[PDB]
Amino acid sequence: DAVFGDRVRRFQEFLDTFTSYRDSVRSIQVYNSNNAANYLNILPHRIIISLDDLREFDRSFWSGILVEPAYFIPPAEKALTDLADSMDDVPHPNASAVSSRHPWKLSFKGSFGAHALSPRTLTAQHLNKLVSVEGIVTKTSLVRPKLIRSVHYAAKTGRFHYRDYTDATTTLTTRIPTPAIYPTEDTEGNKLTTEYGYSTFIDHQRITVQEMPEMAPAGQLPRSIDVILDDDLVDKTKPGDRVNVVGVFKSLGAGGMNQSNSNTLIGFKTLILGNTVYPLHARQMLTDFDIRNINKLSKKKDIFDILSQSLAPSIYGHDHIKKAILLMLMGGVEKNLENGSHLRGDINILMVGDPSTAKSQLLRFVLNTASLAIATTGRGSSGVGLTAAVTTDRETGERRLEAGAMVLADRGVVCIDEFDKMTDVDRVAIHEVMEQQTVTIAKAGIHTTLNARCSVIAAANPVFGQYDVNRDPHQNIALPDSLLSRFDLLFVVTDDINEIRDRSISEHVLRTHRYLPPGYLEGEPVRERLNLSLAVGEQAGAKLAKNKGNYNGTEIPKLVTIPFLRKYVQYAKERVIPQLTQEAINVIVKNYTDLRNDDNTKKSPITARTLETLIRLATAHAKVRLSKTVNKVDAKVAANLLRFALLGE
Amino acid sequence: ALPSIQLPVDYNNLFNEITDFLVTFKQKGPKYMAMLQKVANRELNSVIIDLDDILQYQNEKFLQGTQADDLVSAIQQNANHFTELFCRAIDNNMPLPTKEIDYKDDVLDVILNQRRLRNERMLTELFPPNLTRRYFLYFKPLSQNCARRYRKKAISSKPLSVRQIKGDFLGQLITVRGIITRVSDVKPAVEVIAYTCDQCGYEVFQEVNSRTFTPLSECTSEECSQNQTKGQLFMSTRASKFSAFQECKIQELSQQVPVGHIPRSLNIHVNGTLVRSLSPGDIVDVTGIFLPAPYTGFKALKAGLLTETYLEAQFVRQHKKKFASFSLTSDVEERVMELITSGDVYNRLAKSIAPEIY
DNA sequence: AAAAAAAAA
Ligand SMILES: Nc1ncnc2c1ncn2[C@@H]1O[C@H](COP(=O)(O)OP(=O)(O)OP(=O)(O)O)[C@@H](O)[C@H]1O
Ligand SMILES: [Mg+2]
Ligand SMILES: [Zn+2]
Repeated sequence: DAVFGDRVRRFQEFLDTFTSYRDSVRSIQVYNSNNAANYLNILPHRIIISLDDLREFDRSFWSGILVEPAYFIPPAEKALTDLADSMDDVPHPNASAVSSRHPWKLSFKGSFGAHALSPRTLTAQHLNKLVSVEGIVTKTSLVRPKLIRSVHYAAKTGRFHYRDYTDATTTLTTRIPTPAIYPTEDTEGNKLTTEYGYSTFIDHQRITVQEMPEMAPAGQLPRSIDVILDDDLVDKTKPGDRVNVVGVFKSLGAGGMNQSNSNTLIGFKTLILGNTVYPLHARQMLTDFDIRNINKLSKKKDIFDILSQSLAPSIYGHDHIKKAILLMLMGGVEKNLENGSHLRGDINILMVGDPSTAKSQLLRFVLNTASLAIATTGRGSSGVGLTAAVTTDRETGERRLEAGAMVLADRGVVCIDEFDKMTDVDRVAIHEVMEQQTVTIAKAGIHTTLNARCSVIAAANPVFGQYDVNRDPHQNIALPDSLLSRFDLLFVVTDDINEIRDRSISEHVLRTHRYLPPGYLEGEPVRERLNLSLAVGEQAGAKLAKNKGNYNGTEIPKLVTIPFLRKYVQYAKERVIPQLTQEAINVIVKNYTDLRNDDNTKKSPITARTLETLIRLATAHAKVRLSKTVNKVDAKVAANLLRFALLGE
Repeated sequence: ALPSIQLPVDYNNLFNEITDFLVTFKQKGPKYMAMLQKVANRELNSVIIDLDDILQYQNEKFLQGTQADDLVSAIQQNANHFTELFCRAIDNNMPLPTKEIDYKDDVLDVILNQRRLRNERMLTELFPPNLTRRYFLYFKPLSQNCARRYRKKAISSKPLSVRQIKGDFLGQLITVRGIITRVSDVKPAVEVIAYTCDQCGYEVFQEVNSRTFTPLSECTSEECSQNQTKGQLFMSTRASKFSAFQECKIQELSQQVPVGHIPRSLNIHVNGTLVRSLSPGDIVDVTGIFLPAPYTGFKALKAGLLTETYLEAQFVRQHKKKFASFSLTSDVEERVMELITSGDVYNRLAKSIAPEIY
């Protein structure tokens, strides 16, 4: 009754106290007005409030929101709509666009405390309470419009009628259900024609999110919960993306309480109405002093060695492997031509060696440090389901494609273990994809070409238990020559027995295992922790706190921390697109001719593809030093790396 | 019951302006009079209305302080109602046939003439206009240079992708772009359904626009309205009016799909003389009306507010390229003359195929 | 529609 008015005026006072949201509303209004009629982006009517300030202002209203949002959110959005209706000034409005009546629905950020849960932790006593759930997106539905309010007109009356429809999932508060029957007759019998272009329709999508497999109980499978979100943010993220969804967790449906039940063992239905979504990514922006640090470090003469040594400090040796990984993570630019079709842009690396030589560990490091990557094993995958799958939707009842392993990894990197142990048949999928970076599916009446420009790194062991140096390279590798010719670089690793290197690697590994997590004693095992204190998160240049990166002193040369390297590669992959010159061309052609006509034994045959690989590596090295042109030193270093990878020092 | 709201749109002045434009427009005299005359002589079969003509006419007539509102904006915000208004206006001012007609072939008109010579002889039913209509109304989107001619942002066009269309665009006139993959066959669809009444005077008619149809059981014939039945009404295929129906779907281009996503689809309906104007496997940009379709056809008693949507075709540009079956033309004749003057040709053609490979 | 077990070539 009057409690609605009291809550509305309390929220109005709160909005009057804090002047940031009014400035945001004025800015969004003026930006929309400017976009209207000046020679495509439109800002949606949504604003985010930090409930920490609300707690600092009124504890009762804060607790009312966090405990029973149903009786508190609608008054807040009504007050926001009234404030917007008072602030705005449009003396000359339109006709169809003025009837939107968007309530300016809200978003939240700040500390939640005991309401920041996990999909497994959700239980009965957390119902009807605003919560934030963390997880990974597993599948999504289709964006289908739904009706809200229909506009009707009759020729005789000249009065436009309107009828409003609300469903269980449309509003927080349960109201009397309304069927979708179109009113076609007036009270006096006048014929009513439905008026499209004046009615209200909003998008609808359903997504499902599951708990992360890493934080799961022993011997238990991950569990999932489903999320409904509409209007704005309707097509954000995708399957295979870490998300934090803030919304209201409520039950819906009779759940067999009526006569429709067949057994007494019936459970209700639970579902969360999402209010906002945030990307976790375990942040992705760069500051001004970050740019200063990047530039001043790139002006150094030895950036490439520092960055190569900065990858996986606990892996002894494999220097050129680290250099190749660095060049691969930020490979060359893609070239397209109106007549030359497509030219491949990235680099692929394949490794083969005897057991226990740190290939899987380096691959896991690449997976951890990459911006986007997917983990895959040869034996536990099937090529048909690795690219696209056909499944039926439960809601619509139709069948739609599901993205495969590497389609999710578009513009990323795919890492495969036990490559040689994979079934031969599935290999054709790779033969399809690595050829033209496009997978075509044609099955059950679906005809579509899916783009997949990912780079693939693989590690396989030779046919014998250990590599035979005295044998032909072809007979040591089980894979056929057709796919081996595509991979740019072939690396062979062996653990030659040598007492000096054995002692060095032994003391290094023993150094690694004597490590203690900071602030934790050695007498007890590693214990799990909770999430961050904030459900949603967010002097210059004089600190160099995490810039230099030399966290501990053990060698004269420098070392940089991983997050700054990720920032560097993010900056480089976007801000720089270099071009090549004739000076590097001379070196490239000269070294190609010298390598091709040396006429000595070599691990792998060469062809015109190797020169294209040299060009791509030269472009990648022109990117690594943040220059817009290719220097001949890049050609020299690429030639040296290729000669090592094909001959050996 | 139903609360009422006020809108700045009143259809009487719009209809008067429509009639004035259709009668007075000068681009041969009036174009819109000549085309209607050709329709009257059973020569034309479809009507195309250029919104650029209306825009330029209103812009040039605004120089005198008489015009008060804009009509192309109302067309953009709503189309089907204006289609009904246009067909009413056209039927109101339909000209006289200035040419002879092979009048014996029109079986529908012969049947209606027989029905009239029955009913009006005894001193008659007002047949709905859509039964008697022979033409079809089609629209044409504006051109960007015409919009640039003036300050106003009357743009439209802008061939949105399939996924870029959202829920608030329902009812407007939009343009889509993509590749056609599936095209169904041609199947006749009903527009006006007529029932014979077993010699009981007038033959009752019925009109349905929904995709689901229900028949009659009893008729309003006076002797049939008597306290006992006189013959069971039957549907007559000859008297009723039909229309060609075809449906297709369009796929998003590989360029416009954001990374990590699967391309979506969009159904499209085409009726009238535009049937069979598109083939699978081509790039087109269709202009039409974006309309909702009820989900009740699936009959699941679910999706209380969720509904399906489809596009209604109005005008298509085939785009792409044409093989033309080497149809002879003067330009290619001088081209082959140039080739003949070029002398030995096969080595040049071999050189010209793939210069990328050496 | 797609994964997984069994007998015969
Ligand atoms: N240079 C090295 N520095 C540190 N650890 C190393 C090094 N070489 C091997 N190891 C150790 O070898 C162990 C074997 O790990 P892992 O199985 O991932 O290696 P791998 O060579 O990829 O083996 P496989 O071919 O069996 O998959 C790891 O625990 C790793 O720490
Ligand atoms: Mg291993
Ligand atoms: Zn009868």
